[PDB]
Amino acid sequence: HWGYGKHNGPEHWHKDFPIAKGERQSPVDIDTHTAKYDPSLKPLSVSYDQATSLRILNNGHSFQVTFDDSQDKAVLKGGPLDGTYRLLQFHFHWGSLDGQGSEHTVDKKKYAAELHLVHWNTKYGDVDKALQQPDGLAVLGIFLKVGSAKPGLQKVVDVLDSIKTEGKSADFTNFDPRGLLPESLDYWTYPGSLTTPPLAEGVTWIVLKEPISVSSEQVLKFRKLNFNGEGEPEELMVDNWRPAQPLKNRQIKASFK
Ligand SMILES: NS(=O)(=O)CCNC(=O)/C(Cc1ccc(O)c(Br)c1)=N/O
Ligand SMILES: [Zn+2]
Repeated sequence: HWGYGKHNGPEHWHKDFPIAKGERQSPVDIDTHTAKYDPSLKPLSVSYDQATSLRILNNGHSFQVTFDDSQDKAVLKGGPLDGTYRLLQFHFHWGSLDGQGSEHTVDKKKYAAELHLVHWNTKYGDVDKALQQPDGLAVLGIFLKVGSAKPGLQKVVDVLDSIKTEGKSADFTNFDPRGLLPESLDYWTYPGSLTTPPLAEGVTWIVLKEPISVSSEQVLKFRKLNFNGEGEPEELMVDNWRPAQPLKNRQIKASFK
């Protein structure tokens, strides 16, 4: 029922999910001049060498690549995090034009798209239990700007034809998420929420300062996806982003000076 259109989009979500007006909602605008460098943040550890991708899926809101999270293969540790968080899936949010598409903004700047690598805290045993905790999830957010092509994204782009419409999936094994990361792991962090229903307030956000560059041709292939299922009126999957939400009492911390 929920979506991104005029009658079902983010301004409607609070009716089914009243937490949409909560105290720790995401995304937010990252005011880079208000964020506090925190010299005590431990270093961030992104350990993706043993990642096992499984499937790529159009879920009617984004497309996602799913991973085997039955053991500690691809994990995020350190930084603001206590313990070990396992990679479950990544997906993207993007625009109809290159000047919008990201969920987080940086000094009000929107990027063309935003990559989310979703992880769950292993002390809670499964993602469903993790979803119910205030420290259950950690999402690594990476901005995309249009310029040079990202070679490590091309295998993803090339399979999107096969998952055009909601409900379609394909095998997507041996994909290496390391190829999606920028050079620097400098980041901002704050406590927030899922940016889609059910908008659960259980996410530690880690948003990288350095965007990755992707080509116009790569983002154009995202915009050929459809929100609708096969047979229904064609509605391009574009502008699948929630806008910035109130910061409320929160502090954004920077890992860098
Ligand atoms: N933009 S985001 O904050 O990274 C969250 C993206 N949301 C999704 O993938 C969802 C909702 C969801 C349902 C069950 C879950 O266990 C998790 Br986890 C997320 N799709 O239906
Ligand atoms: Zn997301």
